[PDB]
Amino acid sequence: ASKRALVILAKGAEEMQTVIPVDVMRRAGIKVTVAGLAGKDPVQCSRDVVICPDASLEDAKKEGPYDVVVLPGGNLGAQNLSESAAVKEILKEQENRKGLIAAICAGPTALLAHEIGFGSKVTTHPLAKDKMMNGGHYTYSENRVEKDGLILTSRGPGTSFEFALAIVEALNGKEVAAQVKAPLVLK
Amino acid sequence: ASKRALVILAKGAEEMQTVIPVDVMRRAGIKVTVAGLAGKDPVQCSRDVVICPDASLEDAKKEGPYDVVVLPGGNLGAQNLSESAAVKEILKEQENRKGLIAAICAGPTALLAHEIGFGSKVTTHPLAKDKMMNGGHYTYSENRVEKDGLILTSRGPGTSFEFALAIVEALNGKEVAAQVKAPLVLK
Repeated sequence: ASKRALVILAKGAEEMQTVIPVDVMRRAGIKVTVAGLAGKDPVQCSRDVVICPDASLEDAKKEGPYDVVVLPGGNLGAQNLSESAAVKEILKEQENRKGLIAAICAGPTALLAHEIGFGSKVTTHPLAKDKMMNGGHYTYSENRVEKDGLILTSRGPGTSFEFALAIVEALNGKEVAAQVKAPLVLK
Repeated sequence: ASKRALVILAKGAEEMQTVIPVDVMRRAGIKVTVAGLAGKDPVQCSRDVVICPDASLEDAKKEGPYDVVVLPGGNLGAQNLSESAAVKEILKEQENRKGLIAAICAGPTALLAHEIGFGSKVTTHPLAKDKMMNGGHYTYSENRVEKDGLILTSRGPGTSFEFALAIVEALNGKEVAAQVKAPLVLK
């Protein structure tokens, strides 16, 4: 049995924070679905890379549940995630079933918007801290990857490999994470 | 005047090595064209991320020359680059005009195939060393990024940020590279 990941891809997502986790998770033998928030259509990311999702979010949800739901960053992508009732329902359901949620950079601010994981330690991009911390519902961390049980967060493009490998470790264990890491040529 | 980059995107390319350089170069204010080897159509990368190119290679070439030509890795992507007469012509012309060529992971093996940059120090992914070194036409390096004048090479997914920032430094200078680097949250 392989583990399954849902990566929710919205217009304005940080493309590095979409592709690095998708690719590293696939290297780990996780079955990853790249789901488009807005539909099946191609998604224009924050730096204009255009990615074709595997499925619409509507369709991907019918094929769940997933062992992890992953929220990339990029401020505009994160805002689109935050404004989506469909994302609210997916995240609520994932929390309710005690499944992992992982978010990077501005992505964790969608957790705030949807009232997910309050009382957790979290990190974000430094520039997203004040937004995430509005109301004091989370405790902030400067660790490059933070994991407080089922809420896994990270900071930026440059922490994306660490973020992805932390997801791999959570789902498939330390040994698999180490095996996937070596061929990447990380320092 | 802004600097211009051509990123040549073939089926089986390493998607992290496509997106990280495109995104970081765009952050640096470089005008980047993602050109599809095979045409305008979407490209299925090595770990099944599907990227829509900006233009066909045929069309992108008419809009050159470029300050850098970038070759992502992924073994199958690199082989498709290596087998393309169009890539041969672009790389020959770039070399002839004394323009920068940058290649990562298995990407430098396309330089071998097209007889580009012989006599240079180069690096590759460790697993691509023997292929690159067939005939002893280059001198090998284990540096994470190697730059021998106009031939800039790098090793793997985990060296892609360093690779991209080395391209930025070469085109736009150290100050711009440092400014682009800080918001990435690199260690």
